[PDB]
Amino acid sequence: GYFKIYSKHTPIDLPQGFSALEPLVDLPIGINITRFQTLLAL
Amino acid sequence: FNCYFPLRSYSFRPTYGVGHQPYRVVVLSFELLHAPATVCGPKKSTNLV
Ligand SMILES: *[C@@H]1O[C@H](CO)[C@@H](O)[C@H](O)[C@H]1NC(C)=O
Repeated sequence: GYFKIYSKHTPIDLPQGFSALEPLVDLPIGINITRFQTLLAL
Repeated sequence: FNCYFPLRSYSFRPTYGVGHQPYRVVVLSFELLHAPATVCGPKKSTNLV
């Protein structure tokens, strides 16, 4: 019943190295989920 | 012929008696579902030692 988003921002294919991701938001939504899509800024 | 408007106005006046004067009514209904139940109620606190 919770939707969790973790994130990390970095300066620089995907490179080498290690970096952990910190929690950003927990949302009390509780909706069934099956599929997703992205957006662009044309 | 046996046909009238179902809605008629209040027509309130100050002279009306206690039983006829307007009264505002608010109904609060609580619904608990399969959700994390956001609205809970205030929690107190005390000074720390
Ligand atoms: C998501 O899951 C719930 C509970 O298992 C179910 O009632 C619902 O139908 C599901 N969503 C879809 C689109 O089938």
